[PDB]
Amino acid sequence: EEKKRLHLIIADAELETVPPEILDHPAIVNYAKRRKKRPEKIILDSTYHHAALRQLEDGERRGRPDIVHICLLNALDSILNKEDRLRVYVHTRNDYVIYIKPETRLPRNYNRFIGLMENLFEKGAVPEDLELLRMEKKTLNELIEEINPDVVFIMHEEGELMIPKNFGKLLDKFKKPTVIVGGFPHGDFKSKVDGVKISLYREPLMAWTIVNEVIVSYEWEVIKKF
Amino acid sequence: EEKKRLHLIIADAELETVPPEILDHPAIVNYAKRRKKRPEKIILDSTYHHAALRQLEDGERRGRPDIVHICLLNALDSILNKEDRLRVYVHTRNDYVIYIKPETRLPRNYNRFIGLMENLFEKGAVPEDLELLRMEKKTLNELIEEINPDVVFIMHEEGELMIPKNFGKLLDKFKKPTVIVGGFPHGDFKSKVDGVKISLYREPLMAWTIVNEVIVSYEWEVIKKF
Ligand SMILES: CSC[C@H]1O[C@@H](n2cnc3c(N)ncnc32)[C@H](O)[C@@H]1O
Ligand SMILES: CSC[C@H]1O[C@@H](n2cnc3c(N)ncnc32)[C@H](O)[C@@H]1O
Ligand SMILES: [Cl-]
Ligand SMILES: [Cl-]
Repeated sequence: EEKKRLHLIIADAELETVPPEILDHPAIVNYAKRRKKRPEKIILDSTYHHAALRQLEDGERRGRPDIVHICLLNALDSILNKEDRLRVYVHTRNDYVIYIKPETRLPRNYNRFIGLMENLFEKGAVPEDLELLRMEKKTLNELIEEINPDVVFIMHEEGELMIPKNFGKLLDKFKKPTVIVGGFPHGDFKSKVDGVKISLYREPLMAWTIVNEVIVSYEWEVIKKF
Repeated sequence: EEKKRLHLIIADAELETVPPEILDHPAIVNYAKRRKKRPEKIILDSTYHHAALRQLEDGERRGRPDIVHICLLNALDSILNKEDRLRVYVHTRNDYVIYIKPETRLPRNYNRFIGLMENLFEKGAVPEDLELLRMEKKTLNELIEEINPDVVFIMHEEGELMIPKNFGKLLDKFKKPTVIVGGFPHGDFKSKVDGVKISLYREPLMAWTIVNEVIVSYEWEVIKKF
């Protein structure tokens, strides 16, 4: 566990249960009944709940757990992941963190992933024994303190521009590099922490594209048989 | 349109409406009513319809349109895609092909993607004018004939092993390389066509991982500013 590994954090992620402010908003009471589930237990999904986000703070960019799903499928199925060179974390917009054991097999299917997140939020850890997924209250800085990396990079379209190849080379110079990607569809980080801002392209990309650029460029430096 | 572009085909994809053999299987009649939609119009989804696949031919690996969703999000949001160096196609297990205009913005959300596929299957082309998506009856060989590539690679765990970096270099030697990835969760291709079998790793990976390895390795050779 002192070999070189990438520590990847999907941060300020739009992954949360229905906000308390809107639990009795019409579109929420009817979704909830239709699914025969208590509205507070349900994961906010902007696709279904769009008419209830209008007056919510930051409503336009909330309830996007699809971003997390696709980022996690990309990361957990990576060659980098199978070679024991990745640790991945989710930090949510409400300052909770989800820890993920490397061997975790996320549902490929979005609605099963949703099901699984509802369980994780309810019980704090899934499954009961393994705690392959484990959630707790935590800020981004508190998480970074635990990881105790030797460098922190923050992926930002407006940071120092790098060729992805070259960013992979750069990450391979550290022992315990941490890379942070926003889990939100647009705008800026909410959680300002210390680190180097890196752009991989001079237009905005989606989080999972960035996850891929970083993971694949790092594989080719760090996996010795490559 | 005679610059170097990758032509990527997700093939024998498990993307189809409910099979005629099971349209009046219980789990299908009740799903269908619950959604107030005619069962033949609905996309087969093994997550919901698992009890109806038991006796279907190949039932175990059918109704996996999530694989296509995640492969297409990876491909269409790629840097390679934004640089006009990618054309992507879906070939389904029933010998239909979906053509995709580069500028297409797939729903990030799985259930909207499903919605969109139901429309595409019904009308043959979406939206009415743009035909950003367009479907028609076609075998894999018929599709390859149209593309008229100068080389065809078939991604196979048991093919000639290559370092992804090196496979990118290889693809960059051709004008119009075609790469084929299976859109099925396990097993072999159904559609045997002529081409070079390439493994990128000596264990089985998921289609979207392979899509990423290929697309990212090609970007770094073919985009000159990289
Ligand atoms: C708002 S898009 C989601 C996240 O993707 C990352 N991102 C988006 N575009 C780029 C880019 N061009 N370079 C680097 N990171 C990016 C950032 O970490 C952002 O929070
Ligand atoms: C059955 S997994 C889906 C598809 O992924 C591709 N694939 C899976 N594992 C590998 C691998 N190790 N190397 C190359 N292609 C692979 C093949 O094209 C397959 O049809
Ligand atoms: Cl090492
Ligand atoms: Cl060119």
